[PDB]
This record gives sequence, C-alpha cells and structure tokens, in this order.
Amino acid sequence: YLMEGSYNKVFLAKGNIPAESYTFFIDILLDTIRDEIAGCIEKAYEKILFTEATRILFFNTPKKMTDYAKKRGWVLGPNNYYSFASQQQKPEDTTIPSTELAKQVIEYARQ
Amino acid sequence: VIDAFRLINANMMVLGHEPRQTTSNLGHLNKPSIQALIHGLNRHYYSITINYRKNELEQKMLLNLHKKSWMEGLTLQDYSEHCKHNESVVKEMLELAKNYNKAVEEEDKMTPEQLAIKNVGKQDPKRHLEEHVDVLMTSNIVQCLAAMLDTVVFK
Repeated sequence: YLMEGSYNKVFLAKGNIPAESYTFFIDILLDTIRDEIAGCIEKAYEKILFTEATRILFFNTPKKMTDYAKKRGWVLGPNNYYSFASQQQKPEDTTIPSTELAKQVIEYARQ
Repeated sequence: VIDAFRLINANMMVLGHEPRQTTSNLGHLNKPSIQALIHGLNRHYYSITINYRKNELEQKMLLNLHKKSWMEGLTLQDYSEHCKHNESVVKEMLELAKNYNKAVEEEDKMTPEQLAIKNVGKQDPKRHLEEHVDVLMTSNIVQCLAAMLDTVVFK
C-alpha cells in the first residue's frame, strides 16, 4: 500500500487488527507518513491551504500549525503554504565530470 | 649517400695500402656497389660515418622542426568545414559499405592468391575504412577536446 499513491486507507485498515495492538509499528508508520508527505510536498508546488496539510493527512489541528515550522518552515502568509521554486539551472560547465567522457576514445582505445 | 675516397691507388701490383690489421674499415662496412667497382678503380677504400660524437646541445636545439606556437596549439580550426567535411565523408563510407557488402557477398573459393590477382581493378573493400574513420575521430575528438579545454578557465 506504501507502493501505491494511496496513503490514508491504511489507518482504517489499521482499524481492525488481528493481533494485540499493531500500534508500536503504527507509530513508525505515522513517522514515515510525516516525512513522506513532507518530502513529497517540499518540491515545487502552488500553496495548498492550511486545512489540507492540517486535517486531511493527520493531526486534527493539535499542533500542526507548529509542526509546520518544526519540520520545514515555509512561512505563512494569507492562508497559503507556498513552495519555493528550487529548479536547478543545469550549469553548463561539464568539464570535471565529463573530461574523461570527453576522452572516451584515447583512454579506452589504445592508438 | 656519401663517400670520401682515400686516394684509390695502383702504384704497385703486389701491395695494397700500408695498414691491414682490422676488419672495422675492411669488413665491418658494407661492400661497395657493383657499378662503383666497375667505373671506379677496384682498389677501393674509405669508410664514411657520421662520427661527430653526437653533440647534445645542437641536438636538443634542433630537435623538432615542426613545433608550432603554443597559442596555436589551442586553436580550434572551425566548426563549419568540420561539419561539411563530416558530411563529405559519410557518403564515401556509404559507398565503401556497398563495396564491402558485394565483396563479402561473392565469397569465392578461388583462393586468396587468385583473389589477389584480380584486385587490381577499382575494387577497394575495407581498403579505406581506417583512412577516414580515425581521420573522422581525430577530426571529432580533438574538436571535442579543444571544445572543453578552453571553458572552465575562460569565465
């Protein structure tokens, strides 16, 4: 289920447990959901509202307004959670990592 | 080709020259050519050898007679004739491919000795190959290499 991009019916599937608790692992499951939703939203995005990042995932607004600053930052403006751009320019140097690639005749074909 | 004769002489018919004690000037050298024996006096002599002790200073001074400017060594020629030269060579490789296909297609059991008595015609399969492709590579790779040997230090 963690390989599918559904990430919320696991907890209702956690609602029925055929063993004693299955919660000690579910805590680590919570942890992993936290940093996966972090690392998935931290790329370029266009400013989801407070409620979607707050209640739709987990934490019925206990501390998520604080957890927001705890994890990443992304300072709040008029009720939006904007992602900064973060697109690499493709620096056109390619001398050090591709000088042997540039030499991909002589230092493999002995002439 | 040099000689420096030592008075090839015929004064007396029972003597040669005064020193005959070593084979360095007598047998070590090459024996003279037949026509020099014919129209020259057959009592031949001399042993020309460079024998100048191999002076290292002038040797190192001369060395390369085809060194260029250092700033010429970084030149790029040009990109336009590079590309049309490549285009020119691709058609000749196509034609060489056609010839190569025919020559592998014949595969006659006539023996390679008799294959080498009928190759005198225009047929040149694989008889070029290298003469362009490395010429291709030495066209490309240096043009590639000099493309990157002037970049990270020039801004």
